[PDB]
Amino acid sequence: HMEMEPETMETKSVTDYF
Amino acid sequence: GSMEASCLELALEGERLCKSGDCRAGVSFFEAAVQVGTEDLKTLSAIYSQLGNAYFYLHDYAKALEYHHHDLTLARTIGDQLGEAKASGNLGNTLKVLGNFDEAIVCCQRHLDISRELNDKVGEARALYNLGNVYHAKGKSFGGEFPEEVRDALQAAVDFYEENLSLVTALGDRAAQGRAFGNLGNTHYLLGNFRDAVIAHEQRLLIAKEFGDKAAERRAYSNLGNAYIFLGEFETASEYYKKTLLLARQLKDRAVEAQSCYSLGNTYTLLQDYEKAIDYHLKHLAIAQELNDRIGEGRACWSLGNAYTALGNHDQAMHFAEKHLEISRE
Repeated sequence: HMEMEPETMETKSVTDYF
Repeated sequence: GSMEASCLELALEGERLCKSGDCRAGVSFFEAAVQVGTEDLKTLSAIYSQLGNAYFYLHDYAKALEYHHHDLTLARTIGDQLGEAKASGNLGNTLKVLGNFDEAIVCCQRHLDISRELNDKVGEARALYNLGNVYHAKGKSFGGEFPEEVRDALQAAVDFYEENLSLVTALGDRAAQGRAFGNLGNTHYLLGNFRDAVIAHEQRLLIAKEFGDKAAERRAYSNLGNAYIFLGEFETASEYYKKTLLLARQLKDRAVEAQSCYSLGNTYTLLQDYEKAIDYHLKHLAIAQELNDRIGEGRACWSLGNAYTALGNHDQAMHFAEKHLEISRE
């Protein structure tokens, strides 16, 4: 089998905007 | 000393633990923070999203879906479009892994469209990679002789990955390029564009070296070898699998090493060398059983019996099948 690269995921943090 | 303040504190510990690579602990802190609660829906949105990703990394995809769904909804409630774009990308990625490609595509497309509206080029690029991934999984999930809609899904994937590469080149994002080159090469492989696959995995290999990413390096060599097989250049293929075998031991990765040995045995056979083949199949089964690997254990035997049955040793061949039938029945 071909080996795939990983998925990214989008991240959020509570430290955003303060 | 409000409820708001403790929720934040718990969440910070959650984020800290997850970054340290302890997602199981981080999940509980994020769950504690949900338990405590807060009136700030922005904070709550960020907690759901981090729960979704934490569960995704733990392979609890059904939970990941639930939390990304809450985050998407809440992002719409508060009119946070950036947050909506992110949640939809997350949802689409989870849907892709679950094998729900139609809704996966819709969600990942919403991430792209909103990133464009917001002129967010970083997000646009990620969405394009995500979209290539979904169309690739979609085309690959079916079943050179492909239905038209399957070839079309794989060719859309190529287009998304190439569009991604063009943006991340502009952004100077090398890790993003490594990811796209790898999956593009795999997509070309499935399409039977074997020369293009080599080119893509060569670029992926170069970036793996840049980062010192020995595992990515190992994937690349392995993908390169696979592609040379289907080009007929069996000699060059064995040379790439030899590179992976070397790397498998450096990493101390037992299973990967099993894979490397298995492949080389198969290549020599196409080269009509049966001794080398045998020595590698031997190592594979030895490492296989060593990993509680039943499927692998048997595979080596049918291989070995075919190889002895080619050597002229009609007894050790006729032997080999016997231990195979045993694992078969087991």
